[PDB]
Formats: sequence, structure tokens, C-alpha cells
Amino acid sequence: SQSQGIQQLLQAEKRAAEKVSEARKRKNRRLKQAKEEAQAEIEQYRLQREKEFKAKE
Amino acid sequence: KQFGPLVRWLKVNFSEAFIAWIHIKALRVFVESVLRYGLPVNFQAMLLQPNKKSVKKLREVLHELYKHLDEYYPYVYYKIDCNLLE
Amino acid sequence: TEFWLISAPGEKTCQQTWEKLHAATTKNNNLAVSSKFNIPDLKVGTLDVLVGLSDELAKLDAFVEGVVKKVAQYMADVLEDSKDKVQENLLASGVDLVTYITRFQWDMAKYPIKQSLKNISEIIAKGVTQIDNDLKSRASAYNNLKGNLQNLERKNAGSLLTR
Amino acid sequence: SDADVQKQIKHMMAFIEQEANEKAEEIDAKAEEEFNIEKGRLVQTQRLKIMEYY
Amino acid sequence: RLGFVAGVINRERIPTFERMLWRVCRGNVFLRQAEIENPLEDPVTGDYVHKSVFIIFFQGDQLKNRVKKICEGFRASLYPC
Amino acid sequence: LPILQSHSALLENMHIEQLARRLPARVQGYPWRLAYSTLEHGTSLKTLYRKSASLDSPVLLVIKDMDNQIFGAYATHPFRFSDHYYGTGETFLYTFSPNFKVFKWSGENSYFINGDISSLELGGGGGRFGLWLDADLYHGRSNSCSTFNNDILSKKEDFIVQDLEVWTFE
Repeated sequence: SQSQGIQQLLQAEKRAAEKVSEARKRKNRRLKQAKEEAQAEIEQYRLQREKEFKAKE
Repeated sequence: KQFGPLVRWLKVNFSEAFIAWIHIKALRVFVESVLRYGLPVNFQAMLLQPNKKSVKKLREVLHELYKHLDEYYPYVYYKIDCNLLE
Repeated sequence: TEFWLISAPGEKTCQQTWEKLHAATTKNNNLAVSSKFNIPDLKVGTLDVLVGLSDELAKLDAFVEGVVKKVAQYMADVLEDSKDKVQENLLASGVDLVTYITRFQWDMAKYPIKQSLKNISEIIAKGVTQIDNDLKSRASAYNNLKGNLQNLERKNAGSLLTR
Repeated sequence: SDADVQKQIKHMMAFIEQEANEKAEEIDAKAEEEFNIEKGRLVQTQRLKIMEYY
Repeated sequence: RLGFVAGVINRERIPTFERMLWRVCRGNVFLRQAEIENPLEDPVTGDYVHKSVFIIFFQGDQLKNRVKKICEGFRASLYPC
Repeated sequence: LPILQSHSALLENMHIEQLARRLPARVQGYPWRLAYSTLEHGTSLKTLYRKSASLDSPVLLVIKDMDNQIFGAYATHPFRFSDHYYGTGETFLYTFSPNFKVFKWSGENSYFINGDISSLELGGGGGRFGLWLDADLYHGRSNSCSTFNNDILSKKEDFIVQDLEVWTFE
């Protein structure tokens, strides 16, 4: 009897820890990717401004 | 000039308030059904109009169909009264 | 006239217990006129919210019953004559109480089933709160004209000593 | 009644699974939102600075 | 998050106590109980009472308040754990 | 079709009718009340939110760029600060070019509006925003986003605001 209820309650806490912890790790990774891909687009916008300046010069 | 608008407004307000009343009943039924049975849901929402001659025998048939599940009832139980107009 | 709303599980699927029930409740005798009822699937979650909803929806049930019953009383108060027609004016969805109860449908346009139970509950509470605000307005509109006409009629009533 | 205790255990296990999923879905919604916020935000923030230098 | 409470009650109260915990939580509560190795002496009368320990499990502070309100209703003694 | 506005606006009378021909029946034929204008109120996003966040109605957002092109959004909910994205399906972006063009919701995401102290933004698509505006109501951005499949709306994606307004149907 009692050992099943203990194991299921411990596994209930395990599910509630894991699903949230995986979502938190995804949130952090998506935020890092947002910054990295933004910088790549910023380099292209910078290169346009520099080419445009060289043309005006 | 108040009476005509009042009767039309009260027709609309009664329809919306009564519809909303049954929506709260449906939500109470839903929330209790979830809390009674858990998330792998397979419950049927059901409507009955009890006959005044047979309402006692109705409770006995309802109990016979559902006594294994567990005023109070082993199934989810709620009511609607049409006497709103007195 | 009274109706009961019930919910219970199937044996494996929802049909199996209900299919046995409605037969016993209609074939032994007419114990009740018996059918399915139209409750949708809704966005469910934590017990902490589902239990909160169980008591909040109960306070709301008492409130919305109070609102709809006050609308019916206001119809009975405006109909100072032709009181037998009150049920033909207290329609819901353009039909009688017993009809819309028996033929109920969830309003998916006013209450989009994809939303949380909390959102749906608040949308109902806001709507019926504005019906209560409209009833405070319409009581003030009706009761002043009623009282003023009763006083005017009283000033015209009685003998030469009072009219 | 041990069978009713097992039903109560199974009921709790169904609710905690959906609670774990519900919390994870909120954090996943925040992940997609903050990506669309932060990527657009950083691009515009620096794109305006280089436009002013240009 | 999940939550839990632990405490002690007179053992003969357990059937009404656990039924009210299920009822107030609209069906669902997990709990267990165990009888004490001796009855416990009343601090004023010296009567010996056959108490039993319990522990109760739930989600969030709203259910903490429901399980606590039923424990108060049966005059049970809760403790931190 | 045509309506009373409580004050002067960035929109011409033909722009009011072209909106009235395409706005929801929930707001068609209502008079429009000014919440915010850069022509009469302090030119900052905090002043816009101070004027519009107290509302509880459908609303119109109207902007003119330094290139004199007219554009903006209609929303079912007031434009305001929020912790998260908000608004509902009748919400759309628009421009006059010089004729009216409308960009209804794609159904792809909830990104109708987001409002921050640092910027106001409408739609979303990674680096894209359907509209974006700075805290000073000076710099903007606008480009096709998956929320609306919109055009550039302003005359240029790199642009300066000339004037901005918020209106309510009441």
C-alpha cells in the first residue's frame, strides 16, 4: 500500500520540476538565439550604411 | 414612452441573464466533473426533466446506474428552476 | 417545471453509461424526459484554479440567478396589467424557458472555448454586472414615472375637499 | 479501501501532469514572445544608432 | 506548486475527517494516517487519548486553506514539516 | 458612413469614410472622441499611454510620417502599456497610399499589440514588426510581419514620425 503512494507523490514532484525546467532551458536558449540572429542582421544593416557612405564619398 | 422600451430592454436582458445563468451552471458542472473524475475525461453531460409523480423512482434509477462512483450524490448534480417569473 | 443537469463517466466511453440510463428513465415509465446536454471542452489546468473556480462560480451562480430573477420581477412590475403575457415576453434566445433549457447551445461567439476558464468566467461576470447597471438605470427610469403618475392621480382623486 | 486510495493517487497523478504541462506551456509562450521582442528590439536599437552615425 | 500539511487527530474522527477533505476539495485529496504507539495524556485532565498522525497532499495555497479549515473543523493539531 | 469627430485629425474626410466602409459594425456610425494627439498633447509615448490606458473600448491609432504618408491601426482594445501581447481578431493595420489599404489578421499569432515604456509595437516576426515606435515618438520601424502580412505602411522602413493620435468610438 504505502510505498506506491510515496513513489507516486515523489514522481508528481518530479513531473512538476522537469516540465518547467525544460521550458526554462528553452526560454534561455531562444533568448540567446534572438540576440545572436539580431546581431547578424545588424552587421548587414551596418554594411549597407558603410557601402552607402563609400558611394557618397 | 418608458413602458415600450422597458419591455424590449427586459426581454433582451432576461435572455442574456438566463443564457449566462445556464453558462455558469455548465461551468459548475464542468469544473466539478473534472475535480470528481480527473483529467482523462470521458463524462457525459446529461439533462433530465423529472416528472413530479416519479422523481423518487428517478433518484433510485440514477443511483443504480452510478452508485459505484463513490444534499450529496456520487455523480455530479445541479438544477434549473423555470419559476423565475413567479 | 424543474430540470436537472448531471455528469458522470462512461464504462470506457461516455456513451455506455448514458445509453443505459436514458432507457431506464424513459422505458420503465416516464421517470424523466432524458437527453444529452451541450457542455463544450474547455482549457483546464491546476487544481488551485479549478477549486477557486468551484467557489467563485457558486458566488457567481447566486449573483446571475439574482440578476435574471430581478429582470423577471421588473417585467412583472412594468406589466401592471396583462400579467399573464409575462412568460411570452421573458423569452431566452427567442424561445420559452423549457425550450432553451431542453435545446441549450454554448455561445462560442460570446465565449470562445479556446480561452481559460478564468477568462470565460470574468466575461460572464462583466456582462451580468452591466445588466445589473442597466437594471439600476431602468428602475430609476420606471419608478419615478410610476410614483409621479400615482401622485398626479391621487391629486385628481376623491371629493371636492381633496381633488 | 485500497482501490479507492489508488483512484485518489491516479487522480492526483493526472492533475500534476497537466499542471506541469500548463506551467511549461506558459514558459514556452514566454520563450516565443521574448524571442520576437528581443530580436526585433536589438535590431532596431542598433539599426537606429548606425543610421544616426550614417 | 504542490503543497502538503502534517498533524495529529483522535483516531475515531478519521472517517468524517477524510470524507470532508475529499468533499471540500470536490473529490480529490491524497492522505495517509497511522496510530500512535500509546494513547497521549491530556495536559490538564490526565485522560489518555488514542490519537493518530496524518499527512495531506495538494496543489497551491487555496487547497492549503481548505484542508486547514477542515482540520480546524475537527479540532485537529497541525504542525510544520 | 461619415461621422462626427470631436476635434481636428490627421485623417481627411475621405479617409474617415474609407475607414467607415471597412471598420466593424460594432463601431460604424459612432462619433469619434480624441484620446491623444501630438498636435495638442506632449510628444512622448508616456503621454500617449497616460491619455489612452484609462479607456475600455475599441479604438483607432493614426500616424503621419515625415514623408507625409498616413497609416496606423484599428484595435478592439485600447493601445497601452502591457506585460505581454494583447488585442483580438478584428484588429488590423492600414495605410492611405493615397487610397485606403487594410491588413487583417493572419490567424498565425497573438501579436496584435505590445506596449512598453521604451517602445510601442504592433505585430511580430523575429526581427520584423508591423509597426514600431520609440519612447519619444521620433524614430519608427515598419515592415511585413506574419501577424498581418502587412506592407511597409510608412513611406520607408527607416523613418521619422511627424504626428501621432489615438481615437475612441463613443
